[PDB]
Amino acid sequence: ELVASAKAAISQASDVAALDNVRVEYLGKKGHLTLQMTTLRELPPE
Repeated sequence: ELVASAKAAISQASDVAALDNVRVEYLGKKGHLTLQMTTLRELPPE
């Protein structure tokens, strides 16, 4: 969940990539994984 649901919408979007628009999914997905890494300000510090 989420950890793999975001990667499921990432690799599937990079499957039907006609031209070299792999860089465009590189933008939104690595932006999602750079933004959903901001949730590391919670959780136990252990």
